[PDB]
Amino acid sequence: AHSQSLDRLMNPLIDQYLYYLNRTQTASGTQQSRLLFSQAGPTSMSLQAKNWLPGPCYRQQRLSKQANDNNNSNFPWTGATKYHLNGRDSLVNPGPAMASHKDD
Amino acid sequence: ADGVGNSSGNWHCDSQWLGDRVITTSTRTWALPTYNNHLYKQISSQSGATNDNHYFGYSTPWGYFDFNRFHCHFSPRDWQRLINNNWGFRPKRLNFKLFNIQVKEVTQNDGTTTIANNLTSTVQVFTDSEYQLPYVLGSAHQGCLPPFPADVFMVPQYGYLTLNNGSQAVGRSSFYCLEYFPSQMLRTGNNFQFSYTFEDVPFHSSYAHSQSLDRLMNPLIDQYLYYLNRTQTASGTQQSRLLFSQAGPTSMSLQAKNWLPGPCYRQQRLSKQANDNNNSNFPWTGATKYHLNGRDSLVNPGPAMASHKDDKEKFFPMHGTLIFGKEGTNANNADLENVMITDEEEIRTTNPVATEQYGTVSNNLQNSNAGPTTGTVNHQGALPGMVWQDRDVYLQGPIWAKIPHTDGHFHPSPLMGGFGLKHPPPQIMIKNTPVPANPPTNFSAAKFASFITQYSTGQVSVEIEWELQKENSKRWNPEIQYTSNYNKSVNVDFTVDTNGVYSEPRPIGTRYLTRNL
Amino acid sequence: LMGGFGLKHPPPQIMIKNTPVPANPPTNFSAAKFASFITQYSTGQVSVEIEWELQKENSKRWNPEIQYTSNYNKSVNVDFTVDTNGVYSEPRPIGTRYLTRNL
Ligand SMILES: Nc1ncnc2c1ncn2[C@H]1C[C@H](O)[C@@H](COP(=O)(O)O)O1
Ligand SMILES: Nc1ncnc2c1ncn2[C@H]1C[C@H](O)[C@@H](COP(=O)(O)O)O1
Repeated sequence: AHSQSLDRLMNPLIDQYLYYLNRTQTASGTQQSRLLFSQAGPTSMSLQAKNWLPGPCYRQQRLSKQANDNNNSNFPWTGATKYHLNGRDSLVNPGPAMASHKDD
Repeated sequence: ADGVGNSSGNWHCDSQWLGDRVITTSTRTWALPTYNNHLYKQISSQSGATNDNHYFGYSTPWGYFDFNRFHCHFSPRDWQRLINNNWGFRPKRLNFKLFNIQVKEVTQNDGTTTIANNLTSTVQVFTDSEYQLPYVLGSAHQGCLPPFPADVFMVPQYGYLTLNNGSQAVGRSSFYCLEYFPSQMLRTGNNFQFSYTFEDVPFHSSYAHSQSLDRLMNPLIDQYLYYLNRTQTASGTQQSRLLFSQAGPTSMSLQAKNWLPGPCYRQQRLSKQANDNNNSNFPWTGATKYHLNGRDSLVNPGPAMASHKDDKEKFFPMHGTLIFGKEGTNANNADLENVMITDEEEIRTTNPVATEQYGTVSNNLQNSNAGPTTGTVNHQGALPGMVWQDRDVYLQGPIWAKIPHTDGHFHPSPLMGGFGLKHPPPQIMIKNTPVPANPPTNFSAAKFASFITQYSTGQVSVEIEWELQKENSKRWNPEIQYTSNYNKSVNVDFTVDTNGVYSEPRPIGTRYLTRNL
Repeated sequence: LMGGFGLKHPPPQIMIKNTPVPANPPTNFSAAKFASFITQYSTGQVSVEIEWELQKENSKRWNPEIQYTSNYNKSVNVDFTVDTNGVYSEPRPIGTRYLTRNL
């Protein structure tokens, strides 16, 4: 298993030399359209430039193990994710590799 | 094996052109402080940060050397030679040296500082050959060798991130003690060296295409393949009928074609002219972003896509290009005039426009009763028969990145630019060996917090051998070249000013020479 | 036109400078360039050895030629010599043309 997230490969100490667009609007005074740029750094990591993208996704429905949390209706077939091949629907099972759940 | 009074190396900055290859050398002076009092410290995002910005990691006393920017290795003139005369270039092998090390001890008495040579003090250097440490190089951080040889730079501190949950740390979080790697210890008179050889990697494209992807046809000749010209009768009472025709010079858009444009993931469009853009704040809200483990992250700059369509120079995609600051620019809220926004325009011929949809698809099944409706595709993954160009490399910009070790990678070319490498040039780590201050005269098992304040300086050389791909073109008319403006000016471009400050006025891409598809 | 030997490949230029030595860097990384240097200078020794080729006088001239001579008369200072305060001085410019040849 990996010891790093894909978006965290950065050096947390050092600030980038590449600018990003911080503000599309003036900060103070009468609100006005203006373009403002900044170097992304330790404080905001989500904004930095990155070399890589996550793997491809084909989305799944989410179920809850705790009883009574899931919706009340029968949808294994109807609400599922499925591929349509030669006029026949078929479930995508288990499907492309995708993490089962997010943090916590 | 030299001693105090013998220089351990010489200054080599030159570049030499063999015409098959170019060998570019850069020698610079550096200064390494003592980071965070010789201590490994964990670092984590402050609580109250947004979910997306949390991190957990470790900051180390070690520094490191990064030459990963191009202008480290190329002068603006050497860059001009390359991009003008060549269709492609790739790195072959590099050679690295540290020499003329000096370790200075610093005392402070009242308001006066005193710096003196510590002749017996040591500096530690190891290269990570086996890629066992986190690799922070390809993230386009500051701290690379300066553009201009006469500058002295400060060695950046090494720290790394690992898994987190919120701001806390899951049990898989790795801690790496760099003091656990065999490292060479140097005094004044000792020098460090290693060699490296790049793995086979595709040449970068130094060319722009002379043809659009959809124009590869012979304009004179008519096809033998029919297409559907009319779904309805031309004259008289309108009636459903199917009519076919051979596509030809008059209508090119209708012809059969063998290839499709590269994959698109769409960008928002911004206008450089003030007051043309919407009035609201949407860098974060209206952006294009990927959602990974419950955290949103911008797609920046993103898949290579043309910046703008024909005759629309003013607009640029939001978060879709590399942006460089002009000299003296603030790191916070710089005006549009201060930044330098790069342009991908050369890739129009294949890649889609970053701000435009990929195309259109039909979302229903027609019949006599239900008219055909069609959906708009704003994102498209790879389809058989796609062709695309990679993003261009600039004079200042990433040379390489490390392809993450994973089960699968698709077209592993860094999205900022450059050469994707599975075994990138190793990380060179450096720190000042701790020197204690006077211990107590009675044994205490507590750890020393008392150290002699000191730093070290020295010289660093990087010699990379670049392989070139010559222009074979038969093009009759003159190609575009990168030229300096002839008109007079107060300052000369790519030159120091009156105050001694080196500045780069514009980003320079590598794509000038033209090839056919 | 000032004088001497026109050369297409004249003796090369010898350049010298003191390698910069930084002063104590900050303890937190900053990408700004160092303005803080240790003030220092260097001294040393320099030798220049040139080998000059000569062309001898072949003349048949009977009578004595002009030569460059020092004045015999007494003086407070001697020409081309330090003074009481240690200052070297050259009293007059000396051209090279004394010996005579025919056209
Ligand atoms: N930047 C980069 N690094 C590594 N591998 C890459 C890169 N870009 C593409 N590829 C892969 C996918 C290409 O079809 C193939 C060309 O390898 P060739 O050498 O041309 O035979 O290599
Ligand atoms: N100062 C100086 N440098 C170089 N060339 C000169 C100079 N003066 C004259 N010339 C040229 C023109 C002369 O006719 C010729 C004599 O070269 P000779 O060697 O005598 O055959 O060389």
